[PDB]
Amino acid sequence: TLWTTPDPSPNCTIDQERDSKLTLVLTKCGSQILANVSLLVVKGKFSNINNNTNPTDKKITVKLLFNEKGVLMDSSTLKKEYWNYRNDNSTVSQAYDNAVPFMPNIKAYPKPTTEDKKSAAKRYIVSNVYIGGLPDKTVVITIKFNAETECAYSITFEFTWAKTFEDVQFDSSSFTFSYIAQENE
Amino acid sequence: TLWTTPDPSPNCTIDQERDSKLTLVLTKCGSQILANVSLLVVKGKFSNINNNTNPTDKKITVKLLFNEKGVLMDSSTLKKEYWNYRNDNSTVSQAYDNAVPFMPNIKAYPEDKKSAAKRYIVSNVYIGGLPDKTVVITIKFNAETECAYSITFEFTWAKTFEDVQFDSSSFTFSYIAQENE
Amino acid sequence: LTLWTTPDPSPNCTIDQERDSKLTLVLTKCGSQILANVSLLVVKGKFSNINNNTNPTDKKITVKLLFNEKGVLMDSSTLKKEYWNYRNDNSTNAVPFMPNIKAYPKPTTDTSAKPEDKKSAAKRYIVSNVYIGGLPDKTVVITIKFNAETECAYSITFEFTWAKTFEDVQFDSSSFTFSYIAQENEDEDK
Repeated sequence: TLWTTPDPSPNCTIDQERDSKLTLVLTKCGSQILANVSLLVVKGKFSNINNNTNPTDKKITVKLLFNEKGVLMDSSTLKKEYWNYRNDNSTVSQAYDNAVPFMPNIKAYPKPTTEDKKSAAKRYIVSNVYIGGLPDKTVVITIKFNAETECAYSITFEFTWAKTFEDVQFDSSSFTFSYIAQENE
Repeated sequence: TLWTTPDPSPNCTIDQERDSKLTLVLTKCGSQILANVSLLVVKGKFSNINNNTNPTDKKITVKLLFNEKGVLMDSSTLKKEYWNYRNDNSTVSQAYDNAVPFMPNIKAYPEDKKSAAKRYIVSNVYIGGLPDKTVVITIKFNAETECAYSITFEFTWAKTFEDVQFDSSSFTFSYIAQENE
Repeated sequence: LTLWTTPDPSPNCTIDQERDSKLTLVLTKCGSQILANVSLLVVKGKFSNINNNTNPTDKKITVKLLFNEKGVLMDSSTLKKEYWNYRNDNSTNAVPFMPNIKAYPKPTTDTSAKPEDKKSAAKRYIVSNVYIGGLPDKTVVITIKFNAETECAYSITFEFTWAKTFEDVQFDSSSFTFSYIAQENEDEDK
């Protein structure tokens, strides 16, 4: 298991710096990865969403980008702080993370470098997640795997709302999901 | 593995006593908890939902409250009896036993101000696995007083159902654990 | 404790035409629960450019996976047998990856009329929404019924359904995760 230790330490920079708290838990079920994501926006643009005085403010992306060794790159709007393995020994204080088996699968979700035949959607997840747990504030979570340039691997969260919000913090309800990938030989 | 035996023997007090049967499965892949929930109401208020006569009949909550030992309370709207390790051990009691690594994380669950929706899961289930009969399942982790931990199933619908047995499709979810033992 | 399609598989499904379509399903077995993940791409065929302006009734596609006593896949299935197993080659127990029969029993008209239903009608269903090339514009209902088919020991039955009248669309649905409950019962019953 490799996570954003389930405490707050702002660690993620959408509009302003340390902006926000994304709690993302990855847990390695052999072949498949089981993943949980809340996102809480402390300060910044999306601490007050208003689409009367900022209509366009209808979408936030937040990006994790990884190595050959699947370590988190700066070009990620997530900070390498408080992003490690937890084993019951204070491993998360260390940060020697070289965690390639937790990585979206190349064979499943390759880089999108385009007979005429290949899968647009295989590497998308798209559902709905709810602000404050309030069913009126319908938000479209979209998850993309290994879709970004400059990286071996790349998980992309991207929330999107059509209904115009009127002085709304971006707190999102948690979201469970799975992808695959590991070491190949 | 820690479950309400996948077969039906009623265990739930909505409206009437033993009203209905809840199917819930807690499997623990390490520090994360993968869970299944279906719900069939067999006698009473929800057994023939008619909102063309009894409108307010539009919501159903079912709570499980927990101890330091991770044990179910009398204050929980599901019955104690068959709640344990799956088949083999299922009779032998879970009491003296802790069940704390199945308990939702207590640290997990515009200022230093906290999250409102961190301890929510909010989506759609379907009565009959019919698209038309849209329900909205709302879970809420560790949000009940007078208890060490809490898991809280809320099922709402906007559509006025004419003669209908609440009979929820299976829904799948995770939540962060806490696995000292 | 993992059983799949290849993450990047060769056309492994007949829907419309022979070798029609390409189903990436991954079942991983977390103890007493099967974590699952399913994409569908349709390469050639009818559902490679669905055009609901010309064929209104083309608004469903069904993929069934009928199993054995021993959890082996069946000619009857719409998923071809060649590619399957976990990432080694012989073949198969394959049962411990099988939807539990007490939860999702085979549907028999031998059912008590005292209001104690052994299961619900829908307990075995899992109904939600996937999107065709992640474009939210294109809503797709996914529908998994468990053990719902006859002439088999155990079943899995992805049905895909769309309301909206597409034009020239190639059925390529977003990945969907779900769980079902596991059969794996220790033959020895104390």
